[PDB]
Amino acid sequence: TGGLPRVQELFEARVPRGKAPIADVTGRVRLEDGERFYKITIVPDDGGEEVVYDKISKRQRLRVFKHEDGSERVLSDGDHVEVGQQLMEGSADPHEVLRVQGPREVQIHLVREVQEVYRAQGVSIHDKHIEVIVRQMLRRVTIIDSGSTEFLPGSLIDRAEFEAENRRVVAEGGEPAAGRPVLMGITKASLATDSWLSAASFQETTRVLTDAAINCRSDKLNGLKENVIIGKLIPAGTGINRYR
Amino acid sequence: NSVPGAPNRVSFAKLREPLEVPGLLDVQTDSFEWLIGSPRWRESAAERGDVNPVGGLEEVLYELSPIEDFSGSMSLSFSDPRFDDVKAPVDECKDKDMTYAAPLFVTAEFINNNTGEIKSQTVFMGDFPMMTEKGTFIINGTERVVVSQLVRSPGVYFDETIDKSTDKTLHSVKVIPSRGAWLEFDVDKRDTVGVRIDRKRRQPVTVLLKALGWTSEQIVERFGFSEIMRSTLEKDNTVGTDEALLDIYRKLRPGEPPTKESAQTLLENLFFKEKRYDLARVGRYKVNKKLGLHVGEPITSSTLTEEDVVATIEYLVRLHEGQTTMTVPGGVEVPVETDDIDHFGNRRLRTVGELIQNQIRVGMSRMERVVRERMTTQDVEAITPQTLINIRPVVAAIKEFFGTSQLSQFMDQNNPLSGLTHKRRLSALGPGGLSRERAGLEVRDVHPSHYGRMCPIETPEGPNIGLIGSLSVYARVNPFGFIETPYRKVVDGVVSDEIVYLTADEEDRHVVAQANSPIDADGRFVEPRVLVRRKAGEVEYVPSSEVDYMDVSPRQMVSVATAMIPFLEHDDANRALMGANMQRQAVPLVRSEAPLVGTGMELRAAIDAGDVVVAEESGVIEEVSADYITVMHDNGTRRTYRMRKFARSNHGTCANQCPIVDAGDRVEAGQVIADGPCTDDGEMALGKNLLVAIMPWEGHNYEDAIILSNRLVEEDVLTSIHIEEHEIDARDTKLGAEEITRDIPNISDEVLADLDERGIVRIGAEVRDGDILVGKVTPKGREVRDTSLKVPHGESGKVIGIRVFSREDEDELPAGVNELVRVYVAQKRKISDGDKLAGRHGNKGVIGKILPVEDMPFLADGTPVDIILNTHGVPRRMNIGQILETHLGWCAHSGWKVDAAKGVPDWAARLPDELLEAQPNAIVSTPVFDGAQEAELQGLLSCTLPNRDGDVLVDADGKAMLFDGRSGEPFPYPVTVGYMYIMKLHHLVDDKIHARSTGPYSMITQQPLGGKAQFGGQRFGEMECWAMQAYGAAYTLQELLTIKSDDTVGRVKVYEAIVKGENIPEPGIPESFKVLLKELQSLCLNVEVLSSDGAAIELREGEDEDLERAAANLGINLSRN
Amino acid sequence: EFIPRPVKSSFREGLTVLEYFINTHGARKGLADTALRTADSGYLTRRLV
Amino acid sequence: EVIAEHPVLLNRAPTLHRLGIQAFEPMLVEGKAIQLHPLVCEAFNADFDGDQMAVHLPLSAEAQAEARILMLSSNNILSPASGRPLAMPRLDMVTGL
Amino acid sequence: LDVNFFDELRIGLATAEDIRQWSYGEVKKPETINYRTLKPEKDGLFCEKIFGPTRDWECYCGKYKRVRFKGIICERCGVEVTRAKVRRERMGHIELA
Amino acid sequence: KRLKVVAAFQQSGNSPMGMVLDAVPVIPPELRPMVQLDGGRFATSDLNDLYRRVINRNNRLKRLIDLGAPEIIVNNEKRMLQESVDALFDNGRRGRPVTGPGNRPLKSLSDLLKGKQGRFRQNLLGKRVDYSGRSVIVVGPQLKLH
DNA sequence: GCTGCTCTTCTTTGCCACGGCGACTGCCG
RNA sequence: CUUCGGCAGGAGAGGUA
DNA sequence: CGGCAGTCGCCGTCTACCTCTCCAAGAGCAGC
Ligand SMILES: Nc1nc2c(ncn2[C@@H]2O[C@H](COP(=O)(O)CP(=O)(O)OP(=O)(O)O)[C@@H](O)[C@H]2O)c(=O)[nH]1
Ligand SMILES: [Mg+2]
Ligand SMILES: [Mg+2]
Ligand SMILES: [Zn+2]
Repeated sequence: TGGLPRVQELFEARVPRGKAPIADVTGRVRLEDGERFYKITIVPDDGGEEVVYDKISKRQRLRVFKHEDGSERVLSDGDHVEVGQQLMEGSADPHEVLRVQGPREVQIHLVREVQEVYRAQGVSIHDKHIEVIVRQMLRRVTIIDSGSTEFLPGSLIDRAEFEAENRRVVAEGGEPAAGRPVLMGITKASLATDSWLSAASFQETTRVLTDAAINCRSDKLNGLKENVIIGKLIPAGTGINRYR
Repeated sequence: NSVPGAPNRVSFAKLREPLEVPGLLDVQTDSFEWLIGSPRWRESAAERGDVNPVGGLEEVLYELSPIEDFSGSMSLSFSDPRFDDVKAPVDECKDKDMTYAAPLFVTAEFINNNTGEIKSQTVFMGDFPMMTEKGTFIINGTERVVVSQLVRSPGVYFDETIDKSTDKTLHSVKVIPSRGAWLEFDVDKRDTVGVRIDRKRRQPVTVLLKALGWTSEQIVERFGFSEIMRSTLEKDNTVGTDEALLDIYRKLRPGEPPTKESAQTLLENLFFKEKRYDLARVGRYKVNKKLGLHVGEPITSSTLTEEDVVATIEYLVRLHEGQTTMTVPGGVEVPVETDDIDHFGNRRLRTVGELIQNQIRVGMSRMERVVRERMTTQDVEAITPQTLINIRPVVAAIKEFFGTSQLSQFMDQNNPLSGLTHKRRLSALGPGGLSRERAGLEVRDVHPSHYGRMCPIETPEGPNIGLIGSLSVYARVNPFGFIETPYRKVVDGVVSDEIVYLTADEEDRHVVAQANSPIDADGRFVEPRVLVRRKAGEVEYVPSSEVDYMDVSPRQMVSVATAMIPFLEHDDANRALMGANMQRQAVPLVRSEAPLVGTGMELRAAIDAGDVVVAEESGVIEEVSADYITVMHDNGTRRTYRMRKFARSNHGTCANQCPIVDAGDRVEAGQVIADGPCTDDGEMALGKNLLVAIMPWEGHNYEDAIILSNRLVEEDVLTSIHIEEHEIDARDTKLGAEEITRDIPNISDEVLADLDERGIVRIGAEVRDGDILVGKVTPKGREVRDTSLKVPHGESGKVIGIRVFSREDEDELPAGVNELVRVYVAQKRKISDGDKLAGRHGNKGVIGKILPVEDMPFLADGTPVDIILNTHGVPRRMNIGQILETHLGWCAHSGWKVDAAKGVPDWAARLPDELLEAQPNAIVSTPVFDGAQEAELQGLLSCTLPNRDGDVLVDADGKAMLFDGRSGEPFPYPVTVGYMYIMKLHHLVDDKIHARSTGPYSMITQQPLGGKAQFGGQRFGEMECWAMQAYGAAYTLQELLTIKSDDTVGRVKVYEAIVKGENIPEPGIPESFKVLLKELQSLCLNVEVLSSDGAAIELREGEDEDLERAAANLGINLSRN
Repeated sequence: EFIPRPVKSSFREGLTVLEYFINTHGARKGLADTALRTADSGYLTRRLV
Repeated sequence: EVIAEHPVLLNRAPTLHRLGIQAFEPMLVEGKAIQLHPLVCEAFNADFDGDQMAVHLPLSAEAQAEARILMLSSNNILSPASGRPLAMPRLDMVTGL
Repeated sequence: LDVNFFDELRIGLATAEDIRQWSYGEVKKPETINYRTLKPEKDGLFCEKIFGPTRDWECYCGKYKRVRFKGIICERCGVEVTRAKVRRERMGHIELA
Repeated sequence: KRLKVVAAFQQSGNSPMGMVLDAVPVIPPELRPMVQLDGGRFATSDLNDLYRRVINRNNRLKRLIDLGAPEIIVNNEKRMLQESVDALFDNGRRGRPVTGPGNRPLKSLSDLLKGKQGRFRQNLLGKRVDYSGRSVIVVGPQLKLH
């Protein structure tokens, strides 16, 4: 019962309730001891701006991580931080991890966090079964500037189409588009498929049908669900061209 | 005891019962007596202190009358309900399919204020259904039961919450009425007492007080001991009841005529009138005892006063400020506390009388509108009481309630226990209660206030778990609707014999001791410290100085189905729940012998159920047969009783009654005279005693399977009769009426050999599947078709009765019908593989094998066992009462005698007399919580009489040495042997097997139909598609989804290819896709199927040479010659 | 939470009446889970598929 | 002789994983109940206290070949999630051994 | 009509001309079926002239009741002599004021 | 947000004049059949009375207009016709649902496709099939694994 | 003035979970 | 070669694994 | 002008099977 909630959270990619800040730079920690605010400001090592990590009430503790020496301890004033670290205690933000550390770190985080819940109850699933889900969860990019690529700023389009359009415009042209990796849930990535038949048969039929009708969409009929619905052989197993 | 002719069943109990179990059907009959206004109810209500006895219909009539118009010159009033005699007896109503009811008459008087003429005459108001002697209604020939509803009482409910921020404790109130709008005070983030009147807005409350009339000086003098009130008063911005009133008037309804006349109207018609706000008498009594207002003085009137609107806010403010006690000018001191909406002091019971009175009230309220309207249309001096009353809405409401409703339910008639448990049942659902997904997890749990009122064990296990319960054995219902339980008063340390009935509210103020306290035979507790139940459900130890009540007995907290499980305290809760629920699915057997070891509840659960014949007066029996009994009374009057032989039940079982008296016996009032379906000599008996061996056996009892003997089939130990009814009708057709005769157009004469002259089968004939029962022909388009009653698939039996109703022969038939025939077919079903068996302790399983007698394990003398059970399912399920019952059953069957030549053994010190010596085949009784301890069982197992020879088969541990019936070598270790009580459940494999190759299809979509009644297919849902996609099987899935389901053209081709022996052709297109395309087009959407170069495919059928070159209905039908 | 009053008797000796009453709270939570919280797992399975 | 070497598909609800459907070789028995092998009760999650199962019949040649090769009950012994065996002795057989 | 030839599925808004092109006639009477003769009324929701014949190779009047008279339109009723299965693929329309 | 719609209507060849209707299609009669009850009264068909209301208020508006009634009456009639059409397409979206016998909301065209009981999730992703049966299972400790 | 056929549905009392996400809309600063 | 003639929607309640 | 935060409205809530009952009425308008 307890276990499932957390799993669902993780997969949907929602903002954790009991969140924790993640260190953004690396230098000397500055815990400006307050009452209901254990503010940590941390000025950089080389130099730069500063992160106002505040609004952390005393309803959670601090990381008892292996302190920067070899031996473990808790957090105070005068500490050395490294890019990526749970300053507080709780469940970190996958979006923040993706923005700061990178896709490899976010995949590690997600796989470990999901595996712990099932492993605590005595259930053994190979890791390769969650890699496909995590791979499906991050395949899109966000557009900041468009120029000649006719992409709506702030929209989300697939990586392959992004690279194809960028290469097409960079030839006989000079304005590559810029993108940023994004992290998706399992519902909002399911509702953003190319075919409208599968999306309409998944959820929210009226909205999907309205958008498809307005946008004049076309279905290529190259999936398992569409081939099941219309009455063809699914393109998997004994129904692929090599064996048939 | 207390029954004139009960069998002798010795008991192991150690305590004494001061109270006797009440009538188990009183909850149903007392409410109807109150509603009708019977003399019995008047007597019972006059024996107790009551101001004035008001009935159930006269109260509605008094709340209705008088009816006056806008002018005020005429009025109409009602009084004096009366009931005539019943039209027809119960048996004829069940036979001829009509309702059991009696006419209702009332007298109405018309008032002419101007002149003064008086018109009074009695008016007819419909037929009112009447309750039979067993608490059931007969509607259109079917037995029905109206269950009780668990609802939340009207009143005030102060609640407290929590926060997700600042963490300040917010409070609120809620004046929930019975018919009206809801008020809703509350505090918030800052000090802002608001009032979301009628579910909307958020105005301050000072506006309300001012508007009402409380002048600033008074409001600030009284409501000025907390900074909350004075700070809300400051920022009010409202000054002048005019301004206030108008502010709220405008607020309620935006953009409206702001006339002050209609403003004062609204205000005094919202919470102060007399036809739009109706706090009942329970809600008024509950409001005038929470705040402390006018106590004692009659509960006349039913509208919210302003004193209690002020008191609500005073109580709220006090609560918020922490002060845990207050007293309003005029009252008593009342604790300032919060409320529990699940407490049994806040939930009441809507019994059958209230449930039907609500519908009568609705009908009368509907008819009042027509009555009032008719006064402005007719002319004075021509207005008559028989011209203003329309009695159609009332009868419509009554008929709509008694049929097609969620609380009047089809009765359960598997056995007497199921019928007796269908009533005494409390339902949390219905029109005004919870839902099956809205209900959360706090209302489907056990509360500490359920003790002695609702049983914590008996409940469904599906999606209805926690929403349905059963009344306890000793409980009764208040006049207001609250459940009561009896307690025995202990004063000054001595336990008296005065019994006091207490509700939860009164119970949570005292300390209640336990029934198993060590009384010193004079009322004095042996031990100073005793165990008690305190207010919050906590259990603590107190000295015997402040104890003031004591439980009347153990088993007080269990229901009637749970109180029939021996060794209940040794079973876990889930197994006991399953056993209690499974006892009501047992089928009535042909013999029904009584249990060897049982509880004391099987005698009184059969008399109150009503399935046995009970003598009404003392006398001497004159003559006895298998159809009737005649008893001659002491004054010379004679009374004869008739018996029901082979009558069909609601669920298809057989109900039989057999006399158990001789031709010279003397009977007394209350003695059982005839038996019933599951009754043996007056006691409930649902199973048989079988010899049990507990051991694994060659894998035939793997995973809850059971091995059975062949003697149980040879001697018809587990056999049951099952009856079925079939009906047909002859209706008028445009091309000519239909008729019943043996003139079936051109058909062989070897199939019309059992039909008599009129064209119906003959009694005593054996019928198979596909045989003519009633021959009928209908004019087609001497137009003679053939539509006859044939026996459905899989059925077979012996025709046992026929009933014919014909229009001509003065019969109240329907409209357009000329003849109705009903045929009854009976069968005798034996036990076989796949049938379900169970015990009383949660055991259940399916017959895996039936073994010959000569290859079953047998004892040293050659006695084979009857049933083998596995030992791997006992310890992990925590139901060890079955082994204790097995040991005690062996001890009771064999007989015993404890050797007491030198004194009495230490283990038998507490055993009563007449339990030191028993004879073979004895019957004993182990009560539910006071029974045989393990020490006495261990002692009795070692003093057991031998068999016909001088041998002892079962040693002191309850184990016997067995031989093997296939090889002959003895088993190397002893095995546990004994006697157990096994029941046959109504889940038989003859009613579960189904198969289909081709049959009828649906009309919109061309998929096979669903169900077993018609040849229907099995749904291949979404998850099976996922499994077949994960396997990789792409041709099997395609064939399953197109050819077998929707490809209308490929079905016949596949059939012909299979029949002629050729290859299976390619599939085509399904029909559901085309239906979807048509619907999408009909939603103004332009959907089209394209090709490799545009050119939308038409998708239009195709000219086919679909000529039938086989002529043999693929399946949609059958076959005739 | 945990009730500070334990049950000292086993199912071989037999529980008392209050001991048996305070033990029926744990059987409702465990039969009301099978019927109510299987939706939370079958909706997740459908979304995952 | 018409039911010889013609596989059938057996299924129990709910079908939680791939081994909720398996193919068997039918034999004719007396009675109205289906007999099921003890060792396949772990994949199906079946016990003998009132359970029921559904039966389906492949028709074409490709369907028969798929049922006989891909979905046969004697070819699926290991779990497709971890590789641990599923058709192995349990309960009574473990006690005997 | 082979399903293997399907290439795409397009959706979009439909205008009044498309709606009037799909239709075969306009309904103008709210009546559905006569309760006495059990036959659909004229120019109703179940009309034979616009939706199709109710019986195979039959007309509303009775002049044509044989297969060889298919295709032609009756001179009095105006219904088409064809299959009765054409009643689940013909549409109508309502002309709003 | 606004360009997400304007560009959609600009790129393609469609016109924005598809949201205002001038004619309404009618589904084939075989997809909305009427069923006889005990050889007596009809059991209604939900879809067949919404069309009835539409036709009724359309012929009323047409006659009022053809005779030349004042503006207020024709405006009220047009409002009522619009509400009836909206109830036909999606019943309960705005205002109170159109009820039938026994206070039961009627079933609209848009309810034939959505939900667990809609067409998509009940008749296209899972079906009923022929050559299928069902019975109770027991244990045979004599068979082989196949 | 008969009874079968036919047509039609708005004041007046009824009305009765919980989390997540996004538009929006008066509203204060 | 066999002329006409002959069917299957919703709502509610209770159960089994 | 310019943020802005509460609020409300719409989306979703496991699979397969068995038994039973009930399904508008009132008022006006004919053709004799
Ligand atoms: N999808 C659903 N399946 C159910 C439901 N109720 C019962 N079942 C099925 O019945 C099965 C219950 O079997 P058990 O409680 O005996 C589990 P197990 O045998 O391993 O434990 P023991 O009783 O101790 O032997 C459960 O696994 C389901 O397959 C339900 O509400 N929904
Ligand atoms: Mg099991
Ligand atoms: Mg089971
Ligand atoms: Zn014609």
